[PDB]
Amino acid sequence: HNPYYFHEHSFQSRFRSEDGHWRVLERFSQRSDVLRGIENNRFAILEARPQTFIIPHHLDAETVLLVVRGRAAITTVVQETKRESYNAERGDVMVIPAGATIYLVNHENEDLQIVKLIQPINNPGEFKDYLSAGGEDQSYYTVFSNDVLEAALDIPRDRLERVFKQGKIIKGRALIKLENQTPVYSNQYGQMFEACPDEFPQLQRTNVAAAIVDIKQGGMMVPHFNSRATWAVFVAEGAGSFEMACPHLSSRFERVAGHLSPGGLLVVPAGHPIAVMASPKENLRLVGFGINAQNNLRNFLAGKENIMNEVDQEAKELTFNIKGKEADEIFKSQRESFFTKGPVG
Amino acid sequence: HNPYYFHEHSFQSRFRSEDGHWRVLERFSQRSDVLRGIENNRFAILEARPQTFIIPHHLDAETVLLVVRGRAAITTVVQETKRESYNAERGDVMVIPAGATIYLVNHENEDLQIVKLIQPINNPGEFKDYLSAGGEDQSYYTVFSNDVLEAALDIPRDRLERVFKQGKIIKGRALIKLENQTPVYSNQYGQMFEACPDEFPQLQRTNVAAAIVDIKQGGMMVPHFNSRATWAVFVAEGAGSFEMACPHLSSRFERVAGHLSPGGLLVVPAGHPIAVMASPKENLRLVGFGINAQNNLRNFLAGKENIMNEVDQEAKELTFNIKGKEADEIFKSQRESFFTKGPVG
Amino acid sequence: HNPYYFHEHSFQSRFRSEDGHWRVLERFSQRSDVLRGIENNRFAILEARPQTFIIPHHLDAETVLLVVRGRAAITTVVQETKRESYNAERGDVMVIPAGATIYLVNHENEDLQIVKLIQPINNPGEFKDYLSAGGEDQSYYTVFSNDVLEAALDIPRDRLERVFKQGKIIKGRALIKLENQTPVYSNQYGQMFEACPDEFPQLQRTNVAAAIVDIKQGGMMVPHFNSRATWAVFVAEGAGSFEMACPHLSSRFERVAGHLSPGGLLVVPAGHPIAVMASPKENLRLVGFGINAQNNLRNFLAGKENIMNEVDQEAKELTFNIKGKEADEIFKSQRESFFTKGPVG
Ligand SMILES: [Cu+2]
Ligand SMILES: [Cu+2]
Ligand SMILES: [Cu+2]
Repeated sequence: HNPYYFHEHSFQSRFRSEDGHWRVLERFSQRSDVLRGIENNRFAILEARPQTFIIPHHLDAETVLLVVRGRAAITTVVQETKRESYNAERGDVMVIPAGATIYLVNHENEDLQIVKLIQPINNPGEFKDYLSAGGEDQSYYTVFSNDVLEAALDIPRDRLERVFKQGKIIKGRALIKLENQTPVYSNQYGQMFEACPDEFPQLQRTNVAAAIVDIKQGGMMVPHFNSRATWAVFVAEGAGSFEMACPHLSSRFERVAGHLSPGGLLVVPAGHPIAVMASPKENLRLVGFGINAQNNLRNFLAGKENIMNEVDQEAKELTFNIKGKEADEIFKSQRESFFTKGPVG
Repeated sequence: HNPYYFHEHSFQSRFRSEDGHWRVLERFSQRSDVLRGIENNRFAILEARPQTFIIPHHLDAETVLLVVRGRAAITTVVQETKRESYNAERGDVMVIPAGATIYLVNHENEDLQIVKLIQPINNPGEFKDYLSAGGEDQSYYTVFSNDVLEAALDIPRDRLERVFKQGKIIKGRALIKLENQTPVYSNQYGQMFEACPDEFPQLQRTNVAAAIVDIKQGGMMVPHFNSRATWAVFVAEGAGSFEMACPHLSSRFERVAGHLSPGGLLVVPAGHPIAVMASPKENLRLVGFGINAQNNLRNFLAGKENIMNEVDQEAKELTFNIKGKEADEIFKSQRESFFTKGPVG
Repeated sequence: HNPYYFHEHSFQSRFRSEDGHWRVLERFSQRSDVLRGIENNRFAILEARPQTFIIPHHLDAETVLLVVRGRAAITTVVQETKRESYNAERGDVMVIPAGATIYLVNHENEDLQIVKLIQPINNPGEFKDYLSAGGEDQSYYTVFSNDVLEAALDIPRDRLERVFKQGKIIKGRALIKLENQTPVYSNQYGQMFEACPDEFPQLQRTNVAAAIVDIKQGGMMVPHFNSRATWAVFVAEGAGSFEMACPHLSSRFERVAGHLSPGGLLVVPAGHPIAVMASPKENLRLVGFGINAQNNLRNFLAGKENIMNEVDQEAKELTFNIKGKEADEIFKSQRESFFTKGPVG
């Protein structure tokens, strides 16, 4: 009865090794139908234990990187050929071209969490991992004929047999630091940082936008919706809950309700009205990428600055049960904007 | 034997209330196959009796508005938040973003017809209607928990129970006035007004172009076709008929023939040669939107200015049965261009 | 066991007449699945014997023309109406809009080969041919009512019965000359000419890029891959062979191997590592169009200038079995770049 929320476990696992876990959430078209326009997107995550390394690789796919926890040092290379390497702490955003080869090192004493947004460039809603070391079958040097390897590298074939044979995580104007930006919505009850294509050319490729939201203890992000963007948001830390009105689940809306437990992913389509509560005990951080966000507007149904306030009184009078001015009693009554103090029970 | 034409009745109805009728034509992939590249488009219409109001709402979808009959006053709002309201008479074009909330009033003593072109932003070829009042299930305030409503609006929950509870049509650089523009084709036998993306940034989003065609009594729009654009055209007023050559219905063309009765919709794919007759009795107005029109050329097979005239004689000589000059006897013989006097019988 | 390669015969034939052969390769979704993101593309070819003519026509589809063998004179017209005609020798590239009408003449004493890349504008991965002469069913004048023809052209209907009745190949800032451009990769062992969207606005439409590759006798194009572009490449002249590592054929790579015999087509998806050998006896020319190439990078796994060289030593040390410097022994050892001397046996 609730399609839009995926659990920790619903992640299709990729690796599961001591040094790290790299796993991708299944596409949006197994399970549901109502998610289609985002199907060429895949949400994935990465974990790498302290003192870890990740092999040089690439994807036939576009990646949007957002680091959740810890720290790592990133490197991207392409081809005349150029090198770019960066410092990644919590709340960093990177836009990694398809075919662009990248490695990384987690040199740090606690874990490293990284959330990727991957758009397959080849087969729609299907991507993969092109890798330098592993398997009898797993290297893009290792698998090739020794005659063509030996020819190509200009070195003796038995000597090749000792280097490129002898998975990905082992022991050890591109980036923009997201959390180091200016919150579009802050107040007291929570803060939201956002990087969008309209301000950031590097995003215009991947089509998407990147964000990080915090809602304080017992806070709330008021009912509202996204113009165009379809957001996929992951639960970084904490717990909470949400209500979203769904027409598909015949324009009658049924309420979609649920709790956000750590390591979950919620999908919030364009124009979907949503309100979010950050729970009695702890705070809640959501971290995640919107699909299709360009000139995407967020419109609020409550709070001081919202859409109602900007409508003529007559509209309000005919629409609801309220008067020419007495409308303002109702919609200016939330003294805060965006986030405010939420429900109980 | 004729896919491209839909009747009045083939419209999937939405409302059917005294004050108004809002209905959407089914997509193009029930029935046929040959219409695919336009499937993410949906043609819809709106009728609102005199002294009528339409609720604030939005769609997860892009809308291209063209008013057919009568008059109405339009309003759009989004979110810092801004208001835009406009005057709409016959032949007005508006481009309404997804998620952008809009209301309208028909204050006028005759009916109001409005034709919408809707592109689903969420689920391809599937859109919907996000609404403020109706149902036990039908409001995006009404359905939400009173605890989150009460929290969010900062007002007592029983007091909420008397306002947001107590369908859409009830009793009561965005727009450009299309009919007030300059006809690309006029002569005597008919006049055609067109607004295209290449001249109009607001269209570049929605990808489409907007047009209104009049063909006089017994007039004709000569055989021709659209470069790229796939046109969906509705029959505003009058009656008439058409011939269009279809290869799908194996490059052998079969003739597609039919009559345009009021309230119909014809689809004319890119490169589809078409000729149109405005009938013995009355005139014919077509009103409608082209899909995929950018730098879209219209090429004419007859009439003074047309494509043949600009080809070398040798081509014409080898191609048809005609001579080096005697080709010009054949293709300059229509003394008019575009529209001319049509057939009989 | 090898999807990516199509034979001469796998071409869906269109015409087969003495004066010419026009045939289109079937789409990429009969046979395989792994080719999807290119399905709206169709590769086609054209052959026209000496002293031949091709009718004025158009497609509901975008064409990218590359001439292989011989010579022909090209003409394009659209609509106010304009004419453009050009000289085409071996290695010429043209970008032909949908709906744009075109004819051609092979006036020359040997054959004429032309490779087209066609993107359906109407029905995805489905295009067609709009033609002036043939059939009882085959003309877009011939099929139309005489009443509407006679009306439209302003000439007597029996007189129409003697001109437009009395297939396509019969007896007889748009173009850029590709082979007359500057090779991006040359050395001795082979030369590669390329025209891309990023340098050529006319390509930005069709989305694609155009190329011609020569690999000398016993030459090789070293293992490498394309960032974004999915290349479809045809075998102009000669023979040869290739190895490409495929993950789909579960990130374990299996080697895809084969021989390129004349008149074949190979598909090389984005990020697919490939090495190519030009065979013991003759040389090898590949001719063809990349899909989705914008800012598409080609990255090399061997050869003096390649991606490894630009990575830090520590990466190389952890990755492979090699030392801080002794890495450079391995990857700078190919004294050439791009093409070099290949295997034997
Ligand atoms: Cu929904
Ligand atoms: Cu057709
Ligand atoms: Cu593959």
